[PDB]
Amino acid sequence: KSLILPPNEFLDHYILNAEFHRFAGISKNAYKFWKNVEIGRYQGTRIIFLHRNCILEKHQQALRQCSGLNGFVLASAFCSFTGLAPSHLVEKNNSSIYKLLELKEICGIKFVNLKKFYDFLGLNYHQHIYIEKCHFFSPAPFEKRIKITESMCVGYY
Repeated sequence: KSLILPPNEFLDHYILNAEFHRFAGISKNAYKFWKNVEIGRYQGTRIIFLHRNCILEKHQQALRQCSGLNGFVLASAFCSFTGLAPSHLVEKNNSSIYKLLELKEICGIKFVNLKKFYDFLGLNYHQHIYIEKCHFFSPAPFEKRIKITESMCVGYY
């Protein structure tokens, strides 16, 4: 009913409230007064997502014009989850990581396609990945983790 979304969980079943209430013509907080309401958020932020099932029939039209979010997560959550520095997701900074990632904005909210990144890494969607400069900690004799950039590595636990 009011869930915290784990940061590695895709927003398939959700729409962004900031966008939906504009299409619907309703108030930003109208969802607080529906009776059966399922919402989600990521721990670090208060951006509200509505579960598609709880949308009213009075509003199914506005639902259908909402952006899809299959495989996506909030970009801030992606950086929280992976430990990647949020600067990398700013195009201006010319990050090699930025270029490996499918990004997207809705109402000025930035999303990352975590599902495609997992596929690129060849990992299963339930693994906790981290992204790190290979230089930072490599005790082993050579680097044994997935290396995706001149300087960046990926590990998991």
